Amino acid sequence: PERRAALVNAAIEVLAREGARGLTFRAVDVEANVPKGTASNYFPSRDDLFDQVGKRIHERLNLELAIEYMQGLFGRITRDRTGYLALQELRLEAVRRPELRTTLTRTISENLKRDIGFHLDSGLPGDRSTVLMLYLAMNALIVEHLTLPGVLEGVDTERLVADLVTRAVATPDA
Amino acid sequence: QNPERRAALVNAAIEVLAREGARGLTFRAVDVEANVPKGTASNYFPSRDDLFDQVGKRIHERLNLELAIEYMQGLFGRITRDRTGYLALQELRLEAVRRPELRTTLTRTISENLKRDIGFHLDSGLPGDRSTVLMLYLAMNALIVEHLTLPGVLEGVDTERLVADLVTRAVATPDA
Repeated sequence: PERRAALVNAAIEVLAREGARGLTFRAVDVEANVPKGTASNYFPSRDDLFDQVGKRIHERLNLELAIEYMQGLFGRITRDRTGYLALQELRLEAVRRPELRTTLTRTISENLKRDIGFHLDSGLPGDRSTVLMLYLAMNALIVEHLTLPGVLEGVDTERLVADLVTRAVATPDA
Repeated sequence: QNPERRAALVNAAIEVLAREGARGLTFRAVDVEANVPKGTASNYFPSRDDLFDQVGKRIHERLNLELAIEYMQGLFGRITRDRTGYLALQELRLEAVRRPELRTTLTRTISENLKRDIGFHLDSGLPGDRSTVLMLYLAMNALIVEHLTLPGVLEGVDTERLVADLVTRAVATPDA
């Protein structure tokens, strides 16, 4: 129950450090808080291991307030480095493993549906494109920083995030 | 026979990366995939470190408002054809965390290409600032990745309208 969650974390650490191919029951145990030979007893298959994290991953990851929030969320990035990176590894593996693709699709879809619903209900200006656009730009911003920080080195990321939110909430006719 | 056959090998590696991953990329796996499957890769690349770098420097070669919009939508169609280039790129990004030499090389390539697009936009007479191009760059990158990896996420999304909405909002320049 909780021992499983401890193992799911150990898997998330292994994905972020080593990769999808690196993720194995041997490596999960070594990384795990019970390194005896536990993993194979908690997960029927390596295929089901990826699935568990696939279902679990998002637990580890007035216009002024929306802005401040997004900027602060991009700040918490360096700590949650590991969660966003394992997520990236899961995305790539999802192309190769259909069961993971199904599971990761639902999780991300439902989470995105909730953010759209939250925003529409919040009274903030903006439509569905607002949330999709913010969802997409923020995702890529986080990935760029984590993988190639040098790319955004000359970038004022605080102003960028302010500009992005401020433009996204606008609803012109396209 | 030297620079050209090397380009074939880089392609073989871009295919291997997209299909298998960064750990899956080895000289052995390249030859098997290569246009010359004998045992050519090791003689063209001093190290596995140096192979990643070659693709790292090469990768982007494989990957009026009405027009800008139209182009973006079209470019998001050319996505499925060059599925393999964008996926190898993703594999390169993640590998870049683990290999600083690749990180330096991929950083330069992406930075310079991004600098050119900012320069092009500013020169083009399109409305918009640096944020315009940065936010289009970012939204477009993530849109492409989502489609290639979890197509089901965007299934109920009108991606043509979304791209039109993205370009139209991005070019606006309000005070934030």
